[PDB]
Amino acid sequence: ARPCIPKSFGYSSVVCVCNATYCDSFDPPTFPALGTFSRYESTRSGRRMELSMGPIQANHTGTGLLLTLQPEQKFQKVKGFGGAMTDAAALNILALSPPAQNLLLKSYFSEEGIGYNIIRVPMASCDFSIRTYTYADTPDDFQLHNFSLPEEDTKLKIPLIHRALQLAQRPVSLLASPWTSPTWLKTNGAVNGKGSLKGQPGDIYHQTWARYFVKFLDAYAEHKLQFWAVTAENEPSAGLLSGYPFQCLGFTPEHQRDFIARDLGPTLANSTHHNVRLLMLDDQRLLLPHWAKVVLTDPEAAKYVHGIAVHWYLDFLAPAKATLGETHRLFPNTMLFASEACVGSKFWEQSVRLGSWDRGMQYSHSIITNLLYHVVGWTDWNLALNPEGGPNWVRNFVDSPIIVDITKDTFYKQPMFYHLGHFSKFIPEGSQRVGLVASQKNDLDAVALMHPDGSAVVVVLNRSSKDVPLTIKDPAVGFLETISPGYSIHTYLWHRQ
Amino acid sequence: ARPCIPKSFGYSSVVCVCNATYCDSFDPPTFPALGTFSRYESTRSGRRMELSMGPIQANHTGTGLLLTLQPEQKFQKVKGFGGAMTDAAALNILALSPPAQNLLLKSYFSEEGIGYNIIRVPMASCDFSIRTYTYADTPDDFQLHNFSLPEEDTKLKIPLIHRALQLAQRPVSLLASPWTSPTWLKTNGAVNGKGSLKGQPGDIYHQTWARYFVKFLDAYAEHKLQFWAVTAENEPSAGLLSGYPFQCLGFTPEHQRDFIARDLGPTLANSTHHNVRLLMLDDQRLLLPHWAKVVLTDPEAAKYVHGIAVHWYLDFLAPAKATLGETHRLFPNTMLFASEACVGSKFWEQSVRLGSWDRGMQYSHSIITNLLYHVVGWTDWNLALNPEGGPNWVRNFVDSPIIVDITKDTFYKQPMFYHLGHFSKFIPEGSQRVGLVASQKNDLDAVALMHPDGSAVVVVLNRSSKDVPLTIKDPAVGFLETISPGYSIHTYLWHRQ
Ligand SMILES: [C][C]1[C]C([C])=C2[C]([C][C][C][C]C3=[C]N([C][C]4[C]([O])[C]([O])[C]([O])[C]5O[C]45)N=N3)C3=C([C])[C]=C([C])N3[B](F)(F)N12
Ligand SMILES: *[C@@H]1O[C@H](CO)[C@@H](O[C@@H]2O[C@H](CO)[C@@H](O)[C@H](O)[C@H]2NC(C)=O)[C@H](O)[C@H]1NC(C)=O
Ligand SMILES: *[C@@H]1O[C@H](CO)[C@@H](O[C@@H]2O[C@H](CO)[C@@H](O)[C@H](O)[C@H]2NC(C)=O)[C@H](O)[C@H]1NC(C)=O
Ligand SMILES: *[C@@H]1[C@H](O)[C@@H](O)[C@H](O)[C@@H](CO)[C@H]1NC(=O)CCCC
Ligand SMILES: *[C@@H]1[C@H](O)[C@@H](O)[C@H](O)[C@@H](CO)[C@H]1NC(=O)CCCC
Ligand SMILES: *[C@@H]1O[C@H](CO)[C@@H](O)[C@H](O)[C@H]1NC(C)=O
Ligand SMILES: *[C@@H]1O[C@H](CO)[C@@H](O)[C@H](O)[C@H]1NC(C)=O
Repeated sequence: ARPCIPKSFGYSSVVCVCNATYCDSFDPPTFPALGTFSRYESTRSGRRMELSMGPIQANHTGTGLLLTLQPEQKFQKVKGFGGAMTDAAALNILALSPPAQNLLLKSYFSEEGIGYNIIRVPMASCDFSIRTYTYADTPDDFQLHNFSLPEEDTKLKIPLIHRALQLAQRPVSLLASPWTSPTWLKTNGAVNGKGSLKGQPGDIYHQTWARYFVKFLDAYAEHKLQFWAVTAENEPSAGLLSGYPFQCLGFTPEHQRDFIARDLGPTLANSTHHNVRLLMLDDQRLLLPHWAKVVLTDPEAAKYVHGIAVHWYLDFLAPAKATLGETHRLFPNTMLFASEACVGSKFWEQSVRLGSWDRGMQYSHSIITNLLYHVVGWTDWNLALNPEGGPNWVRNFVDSPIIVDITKDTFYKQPMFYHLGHFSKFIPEGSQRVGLVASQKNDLDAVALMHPDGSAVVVVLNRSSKDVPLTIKDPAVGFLETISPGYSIHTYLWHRQ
Repeated sequence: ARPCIPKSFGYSSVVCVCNATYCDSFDPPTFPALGTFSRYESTRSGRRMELSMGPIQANHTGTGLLLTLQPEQKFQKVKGFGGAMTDAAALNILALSPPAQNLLLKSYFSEEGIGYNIIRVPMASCDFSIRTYTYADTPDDFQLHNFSLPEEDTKLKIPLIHRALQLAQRPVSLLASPWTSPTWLKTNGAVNGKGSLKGQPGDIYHQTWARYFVKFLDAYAEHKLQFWAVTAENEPSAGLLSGYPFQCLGFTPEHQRDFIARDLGPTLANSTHHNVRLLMLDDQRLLLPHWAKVVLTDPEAAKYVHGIAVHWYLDFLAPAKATLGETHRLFPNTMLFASEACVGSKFWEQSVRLGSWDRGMQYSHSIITNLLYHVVGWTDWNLALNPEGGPNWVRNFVDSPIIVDITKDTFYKQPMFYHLGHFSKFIPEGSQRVGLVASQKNDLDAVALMHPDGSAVVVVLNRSSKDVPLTIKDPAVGFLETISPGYSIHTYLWHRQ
């Protein structure tokens, strides 16, 4: 292993400094002997996913908090964890020297990093781009004869995706989402602002737009990349808003329902890409459960929809139970998947806060809340940004788990990187959430899952200043006696046989 | 009566221009015989609370939407409507020549204007102040011997409140709310940031803070002003947030519960001000019903709490039914009151948009939703701001129904002014919300109330671009045939006998 090189920028915790010749890394994965548990610990005080091991005790006495595993209480199976290969992310990564590029990609995708198995790929330009382009900017090209991938795909995004997949030992799933259509398909004739597809579902505008999805998948397939899933549109509610500042395409839930039923569903189903999954919504969870009811109560739409994609924006969240919980209850066979998460700032906070433990705790709290309300996966936004939180053509700067300083050939791994890692590294695809009950009221956030091989994983987050003595009971093996320190996150792993 | 002098600033509608010698005004109220209705109309196209009359007829000629009054279905009684006399509002008003000041105060408080009967008064400084002060900044003065009102109170706020009350045809209710305590009572020793009262409820810090409320009410009573109500703290959740940029004081719901039970309740009850009502929360409705459950399930706190004050800023995240509706169901004898609203505070909102019809529709849509979910009153924020949305010492610039241009001795009455007026002018204190049944699904927002004298008032908001043919039925009078134009608000009034 190689430890964190810590640096303070004057906030609550440190970043880990990486360059062309040095980055913090794990030893290859090891399983703890039966009768023992593994612990990975990160702290505000500066510990970064440090490994320790302890015994599983046969007996326990005391008045202390007990968390009891309920392994027969089975919930959702996990698809995975990752982030977005935006134009901004790819530009920042490829501005580093080649050896630094490889250490950044290994940090995310290697078993000696945090084992990401999802990459979200924008279909052409978004706000995290340095220009507005689509794949078909020739006006009224209904046959899409002038459809092509620009350099942002062929020189930045595609080569980094190939390199990520080569570094990963876990199979990686690609997810594609469009922000805007060509402007000649839109009522307002602009990439941004209030505007939807022209005409009505079933018509030439809607069929052309569905064919654009197939052309995108064809072009990526020519580059030997296959997609797990596409979303119907990034944030369809955005294109309903007057003055929306960047790339968008407005759909009401009724418009999305009818576009899926008449155009996108049939076009994908009749293509060579029929095995690609379709996710609906791809938007703020405040729109649930109404959006799900409108789309999935229509059997002609529902038969094409594999899942519901939700967004997380720290500053503006609807309650999980009324949104995620009620949607699962109405549509239990339609998976919920978190397709975009990032920390934006208030008028009083900077876009990037180097070493913010608070922003780390917000990611991990969010991930736990999502896993407790049926969500099968979690996708960060930009894989990397510069210290301004860019580039971004509308200056919609936000934070990222990895901040690249091109002038120093350096990148900084934020607390958010490690908070995400406590899940992504230790919860492989096919893991199933199981029950975990507290003996008493407590300030901790915790979630338990079982790996495909039947082994246990528990993540415990302490967002309080106080150390909390804790016992985890697993009826199969016994008691894990531990302490959750104030401002810490732990992952516990143990064999059950 | 004097009509609106319209001026466009390139937004969706016009402002009404007022100066030292001219402001748009109403004639005294004059209401017609049984069988006649009054209609006040405002439109994006530029009509401003224009009066027309027509017949309520025995025969029904409409074949569209019917709204039927159900006067036997009775809900909440109304406390009233108004806005906040902040330092910023008082500075802006007093920058006008005295004749212009009088036309502005008459616009809000006179029967020649929109009949405000509520003024919210900050207890010392907030963001809408040009400096940081409290009433007791001399440290370790636990008996508050050095408590005093500065010129902001004695020169600006108090004289303007006297003049408002002189001009009002209705009794005006004053509501007080503190942002911060003296910093020597706080854990962080700062006017802002993450910080609460030192120590624990019942101790010297908490007793001093409760005594500060009595000292404030004593000081205003010496100036012959008496309060209807106080809130336990403005936005108590703000003082729980690291780096909160302006005046705040953090309380968890448990801290608010124990402060009310041990200190504020008993201190107010043992004073000459025992008749002043105490409102809890004074914060976003997303905190309901949880905050209400924590405070009101403790009888020692609940016996001092008259009501729950709500702010509008996270309404889009929190459906009324899940927050206001559920709180009413759990605590049906504890009134809900809307104590703060404004547009221009979100990062996607330009601070001031002179003539914004959208911002007008936001006010009226909020007031209707509130009234349909048991809310008894609705209080705007700053009564007046400058064209930048200030002054504000942290540059938290926002919009206001009246914008003062002091360099031209001019003020502008925004669509928000008229949207608020469609309620404030025509729903006096003690009005009762009654049933209004829609015959079919429609795009209108509507609410019916009955005046203390038994006469009817119905407000109809059309946020759609399409004219809606409408019939209103009063079982005791007959059928009102009308049209709700696209982007209009109407108030209908009629005698029932
Ligand atoms: C750069 C930043 C980043 C960003 C996301 C924005 C935006 C977009 C802000 C969206 C605000 C918002 C409001 N809502 C709730 C709202 C909901 O109440 C509706 O019923 C739904 O149909 C729809 O979901 C929308 N969701 N998001 C923006 C608008 C709309 C205008 C401006 C100027 N900007 B901006 F400031 F430029 N800007
Ligand atoms: C890249 O980072 C590494 C680790 O911080 C730097 O290596 C350290 O350099 C200092 C000063 O030369 C030595 O005292 C340390 O012993 C080195 N540590 C290790 C573990 O090798 C390296 O210098 C950095 N590269 C650049 C170009 O700045
Ligand atoms: C205050 O506003 C009023 C109304 O807009 C202005 O009055 C107008 O003045 C012009 C000449 O300057 C007259 O021809 C109009 O007939 C006036 N209208 C009315 C209804 O009287 C007035 O000038 C403004 N005051 C200042 C100083 O500009
Ligand atoms: C998600 C958007 O799709 C992406 O384009 C933005 O860069 C990012 C930050 O603004 C995300 N936005 C949101 O989640 C919405 C913000 C709340 C209004
Ligand atoms: C209400 C506050 O009490 C007042 O001080 C602010 O000026 C006003 C506008 O910012 C309101 N607060 C907020 O908007 C808080 C942010 C919403 C969660
Ligand atoms: C479309 O593509 C064809 C074939 O490459 C090319 O000849 C034509 O000029 C293009 N038209 C444009 C870019 O307008
Ligand atoms: C506070 O008031 C007392 C009299 O009650 C006075 O003696 C003292 O000097 C005052 N302190 C300040 C700083 O004004």
